Amino acid sequence: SMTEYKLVVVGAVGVGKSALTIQLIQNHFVDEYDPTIEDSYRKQVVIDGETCLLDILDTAGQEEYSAMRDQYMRTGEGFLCVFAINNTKSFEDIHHYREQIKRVKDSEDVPMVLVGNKCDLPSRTVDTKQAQDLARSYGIPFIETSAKTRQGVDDAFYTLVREIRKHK
Amino acid sequence: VNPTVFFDIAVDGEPLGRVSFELFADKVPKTAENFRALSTGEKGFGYKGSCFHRIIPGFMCQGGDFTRHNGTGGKSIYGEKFEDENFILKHTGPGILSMANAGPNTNGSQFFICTAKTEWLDGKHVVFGKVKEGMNIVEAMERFGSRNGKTSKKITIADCGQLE
Ligand SMILES: CCn1c(-c2cc(N3CCN(C)CC3)cnc2[C@H](C)OC)c2c3cc(ccc31)-c1csc(n1)C[C@H](NC(=O)[C@H]1C[C@@H]1C)C(=O)N1CCC[C@H](N1)C(=O)OCC(C)(C)C2
Ligand SMILES: Nc1nc2c(ncn2[C@@H]2O[C@H](COP(=O)(O)OP(=O)(O)NP(=O)(O)O)[C@@H](O)[C@H]2O)c(=O)[nH]1
Ligand SMILES: [Mg+2]
Repeated sequence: SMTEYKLVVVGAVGVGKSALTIQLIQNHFVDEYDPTIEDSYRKQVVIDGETCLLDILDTAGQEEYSAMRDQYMRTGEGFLCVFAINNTKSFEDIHHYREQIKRVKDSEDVPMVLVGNKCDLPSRTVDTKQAQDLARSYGIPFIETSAKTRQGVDDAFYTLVREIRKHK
Repeated sequence: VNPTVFFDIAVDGEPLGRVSFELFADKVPKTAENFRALSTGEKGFGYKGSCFHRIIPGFMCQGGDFTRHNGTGGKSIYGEKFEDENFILKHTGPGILSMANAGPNTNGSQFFICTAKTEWLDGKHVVFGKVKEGMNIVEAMERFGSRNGKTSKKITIADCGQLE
């Protein structure tokens, strides 16, 4: 069968983790806010000529339950680390997610992609260069996205699969 | 005298039974009044017809989105949202009735009924009532829930109002 990739979407509340995933899976944009408990999705795609099965875990951004992320970080193969380009605190929260992932997996080498979402909005507070420099210091790709316009949605998830492939 | 309201619960349209609640108007009058008025429907809108969209066994039954019926909506009698009145009362165990929210001062109409003690919600959700009669109905609602809250049948408030 085709190879399966366990992707995990993480980041602060409201950055657009679910909107991005639902855009990937269902090709439409959720305008209302449905806060996530935990959701899982499956989708087959072709990436670099090779067909594969995405297993996506869409996680809650609730800070209250930060202790309970360790188990899905153990299971996950790659992590989409999402912030919103109009929310500087969500950008600052990224360091804590990457540190938590590295600690849980006890490795400096975990497949990750930095995603700056909501690039359709005019209220930008995190500059592209700011995020690009952070991603470079981590050694991971950076992708700007909009769940509303679909800009970069496929690119973010596919780039993460390529990161897992380079690791495996 | 604290008011009492009732929900008549149905499961895929078939009757299940009645749950009644005491509303702590003596401690959280504004929050209790919102729930009371939405249970009578006296403002032209309210809980009748709405569903319990999120049921997680071991924790709680959540409902009250009568505006969008998908767990994202709801509104108070004071406007779309209103402030946290106080956090005097705690999530002490099964039967506690408390306001859902999306952060500070975002109470609308969504609410949850505890089926266990949920003390980490203390000081974040406004407790304003408790089940008086029919806790076994809430217990019976749990098996239609799931780990992430998705329900396997449609659990609805077939009728609701204030008891004398
Ligand atoms: C980590 C996984 N997780 C978990 C969780 C937590 C634990 N423990 C924590 C405590 N320790 C001591 C023991 C272990 C164990 N197992 C799980 C679940 C079963 O693992 C899948 C929860 C949760 C809540 C949210 C997101 C992820 C979450 C969440 C997402 S939005 C939210 N909360 C608050 C929610 N706002 C809304 O709906 C807004 C839309 C309306 C207006 C809200 O007002 N209410 C009412 C109060 C209850 C809350 N909903 C809710 O549903 O709580 C679920 C619960 C299971 C109680 C907690
Ligand atoms: N304009 C715009 N709005 C977006 C975008 N992505 C998400 N949103 C909006 O932002 C809000 C929160 O989105 P959501 O996907 O629920 O965020 P989340 O990260 O999954 N939140 P949670 O951690 O609670 O599960 C919603 O109103 C959604 O429509 C985007 O790219 N552009
Ligand atoms: Mg979400």
